[PDB]
Amino acid sequence: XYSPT
Amino acid sequence: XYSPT
Amino acid sequence: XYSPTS
Repeated sequence: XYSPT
Repeated sequence: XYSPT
Repeated sequence: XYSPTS
């Protein structure tokens, strides 16, 4: 994996 | 990822 | 790859 931006 | 069976 | 430059 969980890695948004 | 690695989830067999 | 993953190079999120800013």
